[PDB]
Amino acid sequence: QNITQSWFVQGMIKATTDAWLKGWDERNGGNLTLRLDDADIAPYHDNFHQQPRYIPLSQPMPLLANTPFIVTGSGKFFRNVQLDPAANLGIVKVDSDGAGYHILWGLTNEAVPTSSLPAHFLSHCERIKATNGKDRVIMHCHATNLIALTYVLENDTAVFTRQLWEGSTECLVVFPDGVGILPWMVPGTDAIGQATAQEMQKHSLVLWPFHGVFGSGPTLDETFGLIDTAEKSAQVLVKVYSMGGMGQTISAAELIALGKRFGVTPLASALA
Amino acid sequence: QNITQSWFVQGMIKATTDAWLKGWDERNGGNLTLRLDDADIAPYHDNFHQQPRYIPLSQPMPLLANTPFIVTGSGKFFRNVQLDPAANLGIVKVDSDGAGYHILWGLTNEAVPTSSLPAHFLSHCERIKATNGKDRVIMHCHATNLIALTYVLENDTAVFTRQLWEGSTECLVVFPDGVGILPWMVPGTDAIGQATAQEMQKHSLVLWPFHGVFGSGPTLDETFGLIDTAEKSAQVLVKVYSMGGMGQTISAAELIALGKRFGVTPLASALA
Amino acid sequence: QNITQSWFVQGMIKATTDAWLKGWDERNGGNLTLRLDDADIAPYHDNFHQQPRYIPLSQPMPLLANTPFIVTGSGKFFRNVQLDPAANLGIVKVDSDGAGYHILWGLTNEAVPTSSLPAHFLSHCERIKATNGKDRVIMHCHATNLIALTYVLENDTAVFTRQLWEGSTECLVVFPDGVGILPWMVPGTDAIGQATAQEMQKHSLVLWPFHGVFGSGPTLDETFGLIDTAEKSAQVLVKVYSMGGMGQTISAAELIALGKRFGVTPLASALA
Amino acid sequence: QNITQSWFVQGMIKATTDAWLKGWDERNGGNLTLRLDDADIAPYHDNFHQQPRYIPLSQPMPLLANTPFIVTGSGKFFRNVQLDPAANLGIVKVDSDGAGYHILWGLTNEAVPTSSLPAHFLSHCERIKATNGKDRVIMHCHATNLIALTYVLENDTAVFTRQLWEGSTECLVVFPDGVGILPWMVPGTDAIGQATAQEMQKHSLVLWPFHGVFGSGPTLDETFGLIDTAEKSAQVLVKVYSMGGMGQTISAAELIALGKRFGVTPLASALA
Ligand SMILES: [Zn+2]
Ligand SMILES: [Zn+2]
Ligand SMILES: [Zn+2]
Ligand SMILES: [Zn+2]
Ligand SMILES: [Zn+2]
Ligand SMILES: [Zn+2]
Ligand SMILES: [Zn+2]
Ligand SMILES: [Zn+2]
Repeated sequence: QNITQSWFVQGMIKATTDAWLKGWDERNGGNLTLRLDDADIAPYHDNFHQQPRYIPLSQPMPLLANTPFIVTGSGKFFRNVQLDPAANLGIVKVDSDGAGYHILWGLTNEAVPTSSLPAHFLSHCERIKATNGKDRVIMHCHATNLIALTYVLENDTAVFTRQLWEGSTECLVVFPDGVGILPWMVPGTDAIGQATAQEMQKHSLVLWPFHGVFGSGPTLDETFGLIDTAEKSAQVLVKVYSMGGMGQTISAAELIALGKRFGVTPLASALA
Repeated sequence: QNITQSWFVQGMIKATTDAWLKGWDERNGGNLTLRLDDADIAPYHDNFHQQPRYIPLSQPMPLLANTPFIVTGSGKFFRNVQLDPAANLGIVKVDSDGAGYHILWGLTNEAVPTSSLPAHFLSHCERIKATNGKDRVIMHCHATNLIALTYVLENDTAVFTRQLWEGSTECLVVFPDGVGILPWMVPGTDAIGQATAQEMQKHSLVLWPFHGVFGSGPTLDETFGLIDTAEKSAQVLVKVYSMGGMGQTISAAELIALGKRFGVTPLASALA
Repeated sequence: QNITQSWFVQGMIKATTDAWLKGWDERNGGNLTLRLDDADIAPYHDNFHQQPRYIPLSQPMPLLANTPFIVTGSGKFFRNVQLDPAANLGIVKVDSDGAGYHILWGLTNEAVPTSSLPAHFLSHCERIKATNGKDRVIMHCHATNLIALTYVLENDTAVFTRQLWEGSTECLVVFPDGVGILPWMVPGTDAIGQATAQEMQKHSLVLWPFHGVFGSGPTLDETFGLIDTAEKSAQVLVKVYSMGGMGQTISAAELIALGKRFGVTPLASALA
Repeated sequence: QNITQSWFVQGMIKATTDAWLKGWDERNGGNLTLRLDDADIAPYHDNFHQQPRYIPLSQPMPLLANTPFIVTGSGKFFRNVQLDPAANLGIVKVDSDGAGYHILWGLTNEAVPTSSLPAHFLSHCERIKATNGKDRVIMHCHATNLIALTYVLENDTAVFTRQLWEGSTECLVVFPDGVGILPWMVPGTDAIGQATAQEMQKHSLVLWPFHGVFGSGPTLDETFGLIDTAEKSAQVLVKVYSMGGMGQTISAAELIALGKRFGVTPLASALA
């Protein structure tokens, strides 16, 4: 089969298309990268008909040496990935010393990876370390209700985590480490990539106020489902707040009992 | 034809897919079980290529002895059922004494039924008794507006039923027995399964505050439609409450007249 | 071709499916009937493989003598029409004296037309008279925002029409005769069918508080678009009201100028 | 291949269908025109089986002499474009002196272009001048949240632009020239077409209070994405306002830093 029918190209199409249908990825909003093994891509080598283009990295990462990824392109729309995966996605392989990468497949007509790729790489590095190599996905999208909440809730990790845990029972179990929140920062900068990667050490979800969310996970579905869980809770919260707020909710005691039953250690600071 | 094209596998795909598109089943949220007859499955026996795996039940149910079911898997996403029904669904058959069940088809790669299966079984038992064997479906989903309402309405069966009946004219006719509401409880426990099954004696719909809904019915479509009716009313209610509340509504007298016309006996406690 | 591929069966599938996707037709909510000519159906006669079943009408309508219709079935779900049009739709032909009708095609497994068919017929009669035979469609659905508005706006034709005209500029041009509003009434009764048909003399749209909408038009698309226009305005209004109400809006003067430009005569009572 | 499979007919189908699914184009609401080159259409000439019909223009535009466009039809529904592109779209070519145009393909059964075509032409002219011929698309739709905001925000370009920039971080970067707002005007008039074209000199987005939006861009996707970006911000804003308003937001300083980083010159009047 053609690489377009591969599990990982189909996976990238599914995730980007689902996020598009959720209303989280207007225009080129959002970006998605997936760490692969050589063994995933090697069978499809005869599908690679052009010369690998080289792009240097300003900050090398030796931890990622020789590692292939499939990634969304700069200025590309999640809506279009299903229509032309080769135009909108690329497979890249970081070189031997992590000083740059080669584009191996896709990103046709001189397209390049998302301008956020260096920031994705830094977060991949921190998640590899934090999860002993199990995490493989970084997903950014403009999740609508989470965005709306950033204007009305204290932009504070403990406050925000507690509300999201209250907003759907599964949340504490899905993200016991809570949701990290940064100050508003200029997107595309080194600073925002650094700050995100730091919080990725402590959380699988990071919020960018007035902008969107960053998630990490071992697979596309687990990462998408993580974001979707947080966004569903946020959707419930927006309804409840719009109705004048909570008359009742999940208590700290109930949340602790929940953690205990499911063998997770919830972020203590959100349990007042 | 392959069992994937059977009415019941297609039915499970339709229900889980529709619920996914409704936004009720983020991640692995939700679960669905359907009681079958041997005669439904027997024609497809040559599609069963592996050895039935046995799983014991902590609480036996002799009422279900020898009974086959098709069920959603643990940790499986409703979104994916249409893509790979064999990975995400299983057909199980409870053994001769109801002390356990065999997995006959599906749940590939060592998957197991939803961890809520024992609780589904207990509710199936109570609905069989309550409806003289006509009910065959238990459906749990994270119906968004119903969830939101649990934070703002008294979590009380009579209050909640009356509002839902007011929220769409058909509601009293579709669920004259009203909607049972439990206290918040730790999901997955024996306690929540027991309490749900008790309320299933009196209602075809049970709410879990800050979590979701459980419904029972004779067919997938009737059960889905039951939940969808309640959820549509809840959606209307959320809009009305967000606009500052009801200026006018369906009265108790109008609700009683409605019951009389359609030959149903509405839950008296919701008719003040 | 099979009658399933006919313009009118495809049209019924499109309309019911679109309304389902809009969230207007949970369960069996909604019903749709389309007046045909003999010439539409005659080519497909060899597709009619069973004996026409006769159903008498309590109130005859001689105006409809010998007239064929395609109709949605009782207890049938709009969601399922696309999956099995023959199970969920029927073609009926009223007999020579309008005292009853024969089912000619569809409504398989002893299904019957919507229990609202007599009420549809009465409204068809009044619309034929009001439009000199141009109207051919009666559509009922549970349009969500229109429903929500019935709890918060005076249930009064002039008030409701003015708000809907304000809620989207096209509204006055699409429904210059405004939207008739009934008191809440027990659905399925002779009384509600009579009252609806009376208002159908003056308006192409009729609201049933706490229930839904009835629309009439010359084609499926014009009738659907009429309802969709009103429902879109209602959706805008719900947002605006939820934000605390109008700071500015379309004035009576602007509405009159609009009417004049498009050569329509707007309901004077809504123009204060 | 048939012209229906051409990039531009497929593009028109995608854009109108996506806008339909967004809920922005009830009934015949909305219209879309795309400026082509002769070279785009010339290969498909054997698909043009009828005689070009001539329609004069009241206001000639010599700037558009000999220029082909593909356009949506008058009274046509965006929903139907995918079902029958030839019925719902047309290819037109303005004549040698810009005094009228010929219909070359489509608009079957005596259909004509959107009655807004002259106004589209005037805006095309101004955008050609403003962008040195790079803009090729004018898109009008009834974007729901933007509409709702026009009732609650000062209908003032600087106020509205600032809120939309605050409502999603990308907005300042996507539309640094802000969003022009007209007074309410009677649609279809010369006056509204003139006023829109004037604002098109200064902005790529123009709002019509209580009605919808007009956008311009070099391609269908960039123009659609421009509107979708503004509409997504508006959706966030509606949620935030419905929750009681902003507790925090993007500051003028942060917005200026954003502009600087991305090399754009933001509308100074929105930066208090
Ligand atoms: Zn972003
Ligand atoms: Zn942190
Ligand atoms: Zn659950
Ligand atoms: Zn009870
Ligand atoms: Zn109804
Ligand atoms: Zn009237
Ligand atoms: Zn318009
Ligand atoms: Zn301006």
